[PDB]
Amino acid sequence: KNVTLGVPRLKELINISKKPKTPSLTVFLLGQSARDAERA
Amino acid sequence: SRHGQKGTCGIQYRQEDMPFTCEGITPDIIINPHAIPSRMTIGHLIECLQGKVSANKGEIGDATPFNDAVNVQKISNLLSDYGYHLRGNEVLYNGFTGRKITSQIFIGPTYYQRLKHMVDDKIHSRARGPIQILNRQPMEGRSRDGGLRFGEMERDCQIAHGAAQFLRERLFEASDPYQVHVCNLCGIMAIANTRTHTYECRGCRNKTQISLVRMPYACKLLFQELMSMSIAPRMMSV
Amino acid sequence: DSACPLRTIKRVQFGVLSPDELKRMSVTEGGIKYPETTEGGRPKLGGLMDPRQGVIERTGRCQTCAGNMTECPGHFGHIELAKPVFHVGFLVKTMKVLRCVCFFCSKLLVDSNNPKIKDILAKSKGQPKKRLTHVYDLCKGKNICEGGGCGRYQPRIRR
Amino acid sequence: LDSFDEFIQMSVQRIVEDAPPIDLQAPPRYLLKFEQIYLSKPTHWERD
Amino acid sequence: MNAPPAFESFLLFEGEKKITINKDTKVPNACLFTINKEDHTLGNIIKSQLLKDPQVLFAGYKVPHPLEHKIIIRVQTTPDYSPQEAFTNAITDLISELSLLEERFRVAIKDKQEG
Amino acid sequence: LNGLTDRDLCELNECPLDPGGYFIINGSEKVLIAQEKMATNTVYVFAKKDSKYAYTGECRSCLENSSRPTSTIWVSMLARGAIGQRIVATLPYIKQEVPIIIVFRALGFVSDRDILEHIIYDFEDPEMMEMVKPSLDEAFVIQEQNVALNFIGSRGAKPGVTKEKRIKYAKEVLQKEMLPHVGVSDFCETKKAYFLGYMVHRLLLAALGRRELDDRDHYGNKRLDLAGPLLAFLFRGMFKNLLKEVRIYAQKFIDRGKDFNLELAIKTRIISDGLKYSLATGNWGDQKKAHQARAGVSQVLNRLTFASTLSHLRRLNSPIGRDGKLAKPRQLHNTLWGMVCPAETPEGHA
Amino acid sequence: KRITTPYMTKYERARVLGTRALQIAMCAPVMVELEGETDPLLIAMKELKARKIPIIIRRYLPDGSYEDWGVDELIISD
Amino acid sequence: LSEKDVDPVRTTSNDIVEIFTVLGIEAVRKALERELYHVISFDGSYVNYRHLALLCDTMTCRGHLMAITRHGVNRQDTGPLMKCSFEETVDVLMEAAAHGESDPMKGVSENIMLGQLAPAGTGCFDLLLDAEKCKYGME
Amino acid sequence: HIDQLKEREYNNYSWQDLVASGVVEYIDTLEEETVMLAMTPDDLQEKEVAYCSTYTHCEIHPSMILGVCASIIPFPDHNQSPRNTYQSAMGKQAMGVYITNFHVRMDTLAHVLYYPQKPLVTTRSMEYLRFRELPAGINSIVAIASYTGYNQEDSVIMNRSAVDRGFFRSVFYRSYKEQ
Amino acid sequence: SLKQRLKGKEGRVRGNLMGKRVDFSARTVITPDPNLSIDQVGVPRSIAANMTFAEIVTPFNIDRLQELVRRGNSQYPGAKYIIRDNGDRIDLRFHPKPSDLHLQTGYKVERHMCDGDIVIFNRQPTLHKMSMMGHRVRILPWSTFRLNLSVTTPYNADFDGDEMNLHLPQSLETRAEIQELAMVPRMIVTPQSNRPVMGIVQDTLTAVRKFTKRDVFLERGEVMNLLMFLSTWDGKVPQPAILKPRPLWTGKQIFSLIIPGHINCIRTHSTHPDDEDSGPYKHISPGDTKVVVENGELIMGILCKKSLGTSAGSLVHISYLEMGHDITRLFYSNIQTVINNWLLIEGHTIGIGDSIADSKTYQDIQNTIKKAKQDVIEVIEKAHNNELEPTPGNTLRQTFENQVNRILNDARDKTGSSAQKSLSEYNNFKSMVVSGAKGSKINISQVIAVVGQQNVEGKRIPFGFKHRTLPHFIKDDYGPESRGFVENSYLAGLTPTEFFFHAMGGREGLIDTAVKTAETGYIQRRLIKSMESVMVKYDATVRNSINQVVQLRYGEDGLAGESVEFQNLATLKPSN
DNA sequence: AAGCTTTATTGAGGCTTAAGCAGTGGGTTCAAGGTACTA
DNA sequence: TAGTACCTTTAAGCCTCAATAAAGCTT
RNA sequence: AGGGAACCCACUA
Ligand SMILES: [Mg+2]
Ligand SMILES: [Zn+2]
Ligand SMILES: [Zn+2]
Ligand SMILES: [Zn+2]
Repeated sequence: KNVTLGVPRLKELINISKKPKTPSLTVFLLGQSARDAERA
Repeated sequence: SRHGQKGTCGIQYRQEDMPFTCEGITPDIIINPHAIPSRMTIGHLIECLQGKVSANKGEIGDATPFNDAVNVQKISNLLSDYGYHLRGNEVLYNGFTGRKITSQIFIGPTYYQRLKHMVDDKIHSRARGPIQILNRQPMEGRSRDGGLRFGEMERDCQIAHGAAQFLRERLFEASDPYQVHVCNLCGIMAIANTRTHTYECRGCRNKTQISLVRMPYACKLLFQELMSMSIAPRMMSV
Repeated sequence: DSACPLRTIKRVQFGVLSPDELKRMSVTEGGIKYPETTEGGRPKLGGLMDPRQGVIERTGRCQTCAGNMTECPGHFGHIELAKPVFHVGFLVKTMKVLRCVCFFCSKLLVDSNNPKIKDILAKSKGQPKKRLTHVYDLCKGKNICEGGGCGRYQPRIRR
Repeated sequence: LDSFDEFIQMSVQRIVEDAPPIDLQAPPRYLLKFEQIYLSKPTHWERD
Repeated sequence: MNAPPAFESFLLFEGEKKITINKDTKVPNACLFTINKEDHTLGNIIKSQLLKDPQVLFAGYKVPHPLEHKIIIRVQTTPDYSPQEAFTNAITDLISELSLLEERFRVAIKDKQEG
Repeated sequence: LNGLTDRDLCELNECPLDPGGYFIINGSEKVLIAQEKMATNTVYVFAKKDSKYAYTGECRSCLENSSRPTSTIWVSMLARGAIGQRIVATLPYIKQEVPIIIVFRALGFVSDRDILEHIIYDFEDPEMMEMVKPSLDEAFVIQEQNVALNFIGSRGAKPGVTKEKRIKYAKEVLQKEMLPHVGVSDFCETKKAYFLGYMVHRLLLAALGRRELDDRDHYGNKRLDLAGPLLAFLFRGMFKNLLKEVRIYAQKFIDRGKDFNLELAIKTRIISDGLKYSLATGNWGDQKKAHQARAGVSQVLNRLTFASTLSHLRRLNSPIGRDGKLAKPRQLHNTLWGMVCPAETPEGHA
Repeated sequence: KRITTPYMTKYERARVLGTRALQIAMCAPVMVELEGETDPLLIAMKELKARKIPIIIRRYLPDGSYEDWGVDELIISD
Repeated sequence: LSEKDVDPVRTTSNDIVEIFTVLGIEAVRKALERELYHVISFDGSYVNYRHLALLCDTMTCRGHLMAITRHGVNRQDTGPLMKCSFEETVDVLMEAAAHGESDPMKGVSENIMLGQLAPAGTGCFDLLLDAEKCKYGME
Repeated sequence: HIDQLKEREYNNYSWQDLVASGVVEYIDTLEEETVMLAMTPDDLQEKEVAYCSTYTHCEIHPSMILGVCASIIPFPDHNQSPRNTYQSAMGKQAMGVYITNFHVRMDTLAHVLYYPQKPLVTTRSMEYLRFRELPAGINSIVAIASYTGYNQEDSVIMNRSAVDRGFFRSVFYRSYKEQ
Repeated sequence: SLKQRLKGKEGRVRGNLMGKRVDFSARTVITPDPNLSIDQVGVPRSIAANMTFAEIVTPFNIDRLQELVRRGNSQYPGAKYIIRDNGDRIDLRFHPKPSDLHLQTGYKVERHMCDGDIVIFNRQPTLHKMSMMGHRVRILPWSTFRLNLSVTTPYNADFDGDEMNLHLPQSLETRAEIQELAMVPRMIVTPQSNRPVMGIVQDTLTAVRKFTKRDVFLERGEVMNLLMFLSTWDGKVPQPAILKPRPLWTGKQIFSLIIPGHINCIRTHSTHPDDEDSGPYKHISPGDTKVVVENGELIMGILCKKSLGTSAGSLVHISYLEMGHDITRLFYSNIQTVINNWLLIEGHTIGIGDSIADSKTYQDIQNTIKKAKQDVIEVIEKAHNNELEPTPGNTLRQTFENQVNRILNDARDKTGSSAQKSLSEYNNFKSMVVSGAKGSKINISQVIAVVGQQNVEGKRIPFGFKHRTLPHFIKDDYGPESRGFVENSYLAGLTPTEFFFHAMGGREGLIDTAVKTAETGYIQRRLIKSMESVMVKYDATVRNSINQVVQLRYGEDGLAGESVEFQNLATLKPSN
């Protein structure tokens, strides 16, 4: 994952950008689908 | 030096205050050790070593960039051939007390340049002097006895300090203090004949409800440039 | 020294300068009429370097007030324009009003008693600019005066 | 030096020669064509 | 532009006082000798000759600022002795040592010049 | 001072170590800083990013001796976001795009085999055929040279309502203003078509991945304007103004039915103070276009050290804006090896 | 009834010291027994430590109301 | 978040507007704090939490996302003199003149403009002379 | 070629006769992209594992990649590269003798050093920058020491006695004009 | 036009109302002065004889101001104007008639700026509120402003040509509020990160690491000379740590005299082993690497940037929190004076000998570089012969570049650590690194072992030619030499290709500096204008200018950021 | 019936506004040539 | 007739068009 | 006891 940091990310934070450069999620998986890679 | 190692002269000591070697060689210039590690100007140290070798040998050293005929070990062996430490250190003595310095000091001939940035070309102070014709603020630059710009970031820092009165004298009293008279009714700047004490406001046709207002001259200029745009910035002192 | 009471500003009220107010507060009573600034060695009355508008020379005095170049704040002249023209900073506001009022009877296109108008003066009572925005959004889709009032078709103002 | 020598030895003449001759009429014609240039040495003219 | 003249290293201006004693009350039997227009040359010899004195409990000098020409010598003695007396004795011993050094140097010059 | 010995230079109170290379303009020593630019007459294919064009092959074309304003032609491909991907052209003095096969029909070749012979040199790779088919598809309605020329002329700067006026205007645009380095005379439409097909072919290759894209900052793609080209660019405009004022003077003196004095007709101060102004101020143009022109072309020769003088006389300039926040023109490119010092550069906005 | 802090804030200390120093420099009666003192700032500081500055601080609450605290009523930090 | 076997509790985003439209204004305040903290502390540096909290509370004070721009700052209920000191000076003053806006002089930039004592630190109170305490001072 | 270039005045053999010999040639940047360069003729002798046996050109000397102001840096390959950049910036601000006819010139600003010295440690490229003839600086005995704390944070302690003897003394020229 | 007059940073509002040129300001070059206190600025006599403070005439100062008027504007400790009550200014530069030199109570004398005058002293860019602090004027001979060395960290200043601005407060009120709000000792600890902004720096830091080592023994005269520079010293010479055979004091005793009050602090030196605190010698440290200050006495431990620097919980921080700004100001000054005068005995250099390793270390470095280059050739041969399988998430190019960059970074790290192990305790590079004064371990590695890989926009050196980085390599060469891995140290010097690749890498930092200064300043200005009127009110709420509640309590706890500290919750982590 | 017609959402195009701080110094040009007319 | 005074760079927002679609009016 | 403006360029940290 190549998320933006530094001063560009701070500018994208304080200027409320509807199109940030690298939008992303951090999806967390419930229960047994997170224990093993096959159900993930 | 020729290695990006710039720096102002911090103090000048006489020859008897300078540290000295056993043969009485005081350095012309003492630079800080801390200028070297973060900058990694190792060519500066190699030039000092090579210059010691050159001054003792009588040659002019070769410091052409990509040369296998010159490395630090060859320069060191040449230097140790002249009765010096091979790494260019020497035992210096304290100039004040005469005692040997516990560390041995890297000393040697290095080419320094005097830069055109002198302090007598840069020292500037103002107390009160010429002011600009338009905004009546102090002039621009040291060549015309001008003031220094107490800019926006300085204003912001003085806000963060909470120093409201210092901010007020910087941005009002030490730049352009000014007095206007305002009509208490319309808020436009009145007409004030100070010698005959005749204050009036054309448009409201009053002559008694006029108030003196201390505002910066540049603010009066801003308001008169706003009135040229058909804005009425009515300063309501009520 | 001035005899006026020294007191600060608690409020700066903004507004547009009325032409009546410009004519009433001016020191150039006839208006600025001549483009030249000096009639020989004299500054021309009604010219651009009007002597009643401030202090010309560094060592002279003003004519409206008696103060020198330091004490004189400068006083406003005026040009009475032959034909009314647009203030360029106020163009967009003139167009916003023009699509909100009738081109012929100068009535508001929507009612002053309209329930939409009633609750947008409710929700934008202290905010004039947002009130204009809401009235403009109500009047943007219209094309004809409703009425009391006329029923003439209304144009599209294009700048 | 070489770029200026090229300009002052080749390019000025090429600019002068690659220009449309001017024709004037309206009535008789008037044709002006420009031929070789001459650059003198740098001279200064006094007030006399 | 702001260069001090080269003679304020060593010349007392009118009204400047060469040496002042200040009996500091922080510790018993101590003085602060503030010597004007002097440097490490006298401060160091006076300090070391004071350190040879067994009745001197403290002896140190300082230059408060090298851009000023002023020596502060602090001497503390045993209570049966005074810092002023210690300072005078140190200067007398330095003068006698330098006199002996000068005479022996003249003798050695005269011996080597002849052979 | 040309060809003088050291003794002769010292007789004239000149320094024998002085290198020259500057101008004395009103007693000020003025040095012409070399300006870099894209090379002319070379086809560069780039990827315009976040645009309607997927690829763009430009060719800044200059006559190489006459030096008119360099007329760039673009030959672009549209992005996918239509039943195919489509090649268009951006001709000079034609404010709208033209699809490329209409330009090829306007140049004289009407058949599709002739046009694809000018574009695709081997017919045995059909992958390149698949990309030219949409361009042939939207030029289906245009099958004749005058019809294509009308298509060109109906999108020009001022399309005259006469059809033959549009035809003549289009012929003039495609002869004198499209690819003039190929040729501007008559009977040059085959060479212009071959070069335009070469531009299309390069665009197809770059879009096929078969050729890598061109680098803006490759330094073989750049040229440097030294004192010669800069002064010639000035002198073209000032000699044009000299001939303009001669024609104005002589026109005013033949409408009166008289004769003019030609030695008195020449306004000798047009070249003189024009060159003097541009070298003294550094604005590279006319006095009335100071904001339009570029500044810093002529600088006062720095005389603080011999090394600063020598450095100032060998200085180059990328005229890209100093407030530009893109790092790539300021990068030390690989192709600067041995041509440009990797260490010597200013600190700050430049 | 006074809800503001019983301690004197640093801004209050700075402005009370400045105002009192200017008053002393304009020959106001000193409230404390100055002992060879000349600089009005040191006299104002000595008055502040002695809790003798004759100044009331009027602290404005954001709702518009105010609280009048005498300098002698506030706890002196520095 | 709606997917089966996806945690609807911990799943987040770095898109601030997406969190605001999906989850709300307090959620985007916490997310804004987290994102600014990540930017600041990735370098290894540390900023005290109250400064981040004040910035995030300022950005999310009025129920929507107030950008730190002329499109969030100059659209507040602050005075025309405060807005014109930031950006769009002539446009702000035109809009204030046309709508008759009244600047109550309660900010810092407003009083800095007019040379007055800013209600800021030292200037946020008045000092009164105590006549009863003045009776103990000798001339 | 070398023995015949050693006698450029006795022989009238020069660089152009070396170009005309087909021995050196000028290679621009587009042609440089099709050449195979040896850095040194060391690269041309056969190795036990050969990198390239198809060299078409050789560098004359690899230190010709530097310009005028970076050719005065001694040992620039031992320096961190921003420091070479800073010296290229600051060699232009160095005070020396900027030209030999400075007594004739009425320059608005002029800075002449009293006693410029040529460097004791030189590059071979400064024979062509004429830095040996118009040098800008003095060879200073420089100790790298922490002495009394006045050289901290990029400062310099100088010898006052040396400065009294003319060390880095210079003369400033200002010219004024009136019509 | 009028709009152009009112807009922009140069217009009326931003350029003449928010900020403006001011009177009573000075600017010159700054040079160091270790002999000044942290709240003093050394001012040239010409600046002070030109800048005037209007002193109101009282009966207290009738005679002093009369003498100042009598001296006039020519003599420096003199005056420039007399301002009467009616407001006219008697110019004292015309040496006027002696009826004018009369001074009444209520007159203002514009005396020259003298010693002890309060000034605001400022360096641009003014980023935070410690970039603009208050200083006491001290008049010194030459033409520069002179600063203490601990003070250069909040100003972000050095002495390679920096110029700073000096504003003189003109009123007693503003002089008082600069004195009570903005002086340097009050600005020691920042609310931004609840740590000091200013710490012991450079020479004093290197020499306080050298001074507080276990084997530093000072004789009687050396101790007395060092005690001469202790301003807070009570005049009692401490009992020496060793009395026989000869009386010797350690450096820890003299630093215990420097340490103020009864500070209680525990730190660790930079070179503290990770397995020592669990070992048998937890409180009897073999390397003197655990610092314990107990009752204001340095019991044990070598001081460094971790103890005397700008970190949170450090010795200067604990001193501030427990003792106040004045005691901590004296602490800073005493450290600098005593340590700087001991450095005259000890000395500190750096030479070409400190950058040189032994031949065993050179052989180890060359072996590591050779084996890493062979690993890169093996990875290249695997990628050529199709053996290279991609890691999940990446294609063959990011995995090949990742493998090659991992091999080369492991090379640089391993051989840098091999270089650093060779450094003796006499090494001066190591002296400045392990004290935290200047430089890091990557600097030692680059100087001694290997410079490493040059990177342009994150990747290796790009193929700027047709599939070559330079025309000295063959096409499609992906090896370490071809793509910018510098194989030599700065001591050994770089090959011409390595020199060019290193210049390509070093150009990136220059470009990044320029563009980040362009953009970050706009970000900072927008941050200021969005919150400039937000403040803590007297009901302790945090409101903006509209009186809209931003926070009901500041920071949600109601505390200020300066006084808070990193602490540990005891009951959170342990099991039931 | 299934056609006809009207007021609220979308997508692209056009306009506007912004782009670090503080310092030095120099250099140039503004303000310029035809004219229409007299003692 | 000669001569002097006067004539004339890009990046993000907001706003405003053309284009649609349920839904009521009119077969 | 103090009669310039505007722009451009170079530079300083
Ligand atoms: Mg600096
Ligand atoms: Zn009125
Ligand atoms: Zn007036
Ligand atoms: Zn109507």
